[PDB]
Amino acid sequence: RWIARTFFDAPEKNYERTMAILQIESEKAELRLKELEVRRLMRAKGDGPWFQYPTIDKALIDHSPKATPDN
Amino acid sequence: PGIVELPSLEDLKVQEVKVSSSVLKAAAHHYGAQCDKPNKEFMLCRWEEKDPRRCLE
Repeated sequence: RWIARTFFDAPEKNYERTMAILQIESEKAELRLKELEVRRLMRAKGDGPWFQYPTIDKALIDHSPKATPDN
Repeated sequence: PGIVELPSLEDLKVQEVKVSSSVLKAAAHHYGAQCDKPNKEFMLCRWEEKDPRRCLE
């Protein structure tokens, strides 16, 4: 009884530690699988803000009266 | 694709200015003075809408 009193831990302490720790890592695993599914559909269709390789910037396209009428 | 539409030669015949290049270059400034008030309607038409077969009138 003295050994359990001065050194060891209650099963309540360890049990709730296990339960909280499973909650944490279940969040981690669900976010990881959701991450890779979001990544594969976002590479497939391209609608998302990740895989957008830079196209032409149209600010340099400056329409104006040219020399030749038929451009 | 959609084929093109072109006006026929029922409309594309105005009596041309059949003088050559020398006198037409020599008579330039007075051509800009008396006439060339209504040509800018033509030139504005041509520069706004980039389509001949439209501003031929």
